[PDB]
Amino acid sequence: GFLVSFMVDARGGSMRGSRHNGLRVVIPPRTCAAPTRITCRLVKPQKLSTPPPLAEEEGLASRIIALGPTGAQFLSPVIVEIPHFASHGRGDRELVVLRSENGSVWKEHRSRYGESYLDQILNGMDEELGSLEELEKKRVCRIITTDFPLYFVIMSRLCQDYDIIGPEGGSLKSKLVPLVQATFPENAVTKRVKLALQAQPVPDELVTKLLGNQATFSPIVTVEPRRRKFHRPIGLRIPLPPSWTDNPRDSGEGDTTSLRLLCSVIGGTDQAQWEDITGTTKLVYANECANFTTNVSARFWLSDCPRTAEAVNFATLLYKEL
Ligand code: NA
Repeated sequence: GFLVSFMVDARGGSMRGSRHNGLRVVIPPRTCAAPTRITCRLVKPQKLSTPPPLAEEEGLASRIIALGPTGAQFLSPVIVEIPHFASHGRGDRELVVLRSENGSVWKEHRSRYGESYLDQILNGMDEELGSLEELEKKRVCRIITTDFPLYFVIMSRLCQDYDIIGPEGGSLKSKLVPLVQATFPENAVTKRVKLALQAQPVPDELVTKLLGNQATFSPIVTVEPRRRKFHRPIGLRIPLPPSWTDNPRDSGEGDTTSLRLLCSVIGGTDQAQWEDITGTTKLVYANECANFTTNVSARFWLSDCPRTAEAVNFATLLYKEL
């Protein structure tokens, strides 16, 4: 049953599984003080008596893996790479590492020192680890752990992050994209409520592949949940498309401007129906960002798009592939 099985000691070592399973276990120097037999196997979900429970839009995105010896404690983190088979990109849904100590309860896996610290974690090892970006394209998740639980598995779910804003007001920023901000004035909401400001970056390489040089784009910014009215106008700040930061084609105000503000109001997980709302609200430019207001939660999307009549068509082609 073992996809990987090898001896390692204080000097560390690694092993890949067959190209059909894509597992990789990397045990850095100094993590394993005594000689130990590192193994990994797949676990059929039928054999679990209590499989991970799943809400409506949650699913397992990888094989369940049992790393051996179970309960192995390491002196500093080790690395496991596992392919995933999620049917989506990084918009409304996220991938998370789950673990089960004995197969009965499933909880999110914690790592105190993650991707930022990879160079330290390798402890001078002569191996390469790909970047997040390369891992994303190859559809591989990297697990950083100081121990082997009975099971690990990757889960797809709706993004769980949120902040609470009340009638006193406040601001939200995004986890991933730093300049994306929303400002809620004093009576925007009547009571204390969960909100997210969800910024999805748009990679140049994908825009270039699908659209060439016909347009660039800002990140997509969604105020969640959608289908809510605000009682005061909420202030949004979105970073400009890269080609506008560099040199704007025009003043970017009123109606014929090639800087288009797109909006989608519909509900649904990774659903959008884009409308060009350029010059129905006023945009103010500063610190490489556009600033405008909305009375409704929605998706917003800026595009520097000279052929202005094609902006919605381009956004649609692009969004389907994000
Ligand atoms: Na995501």
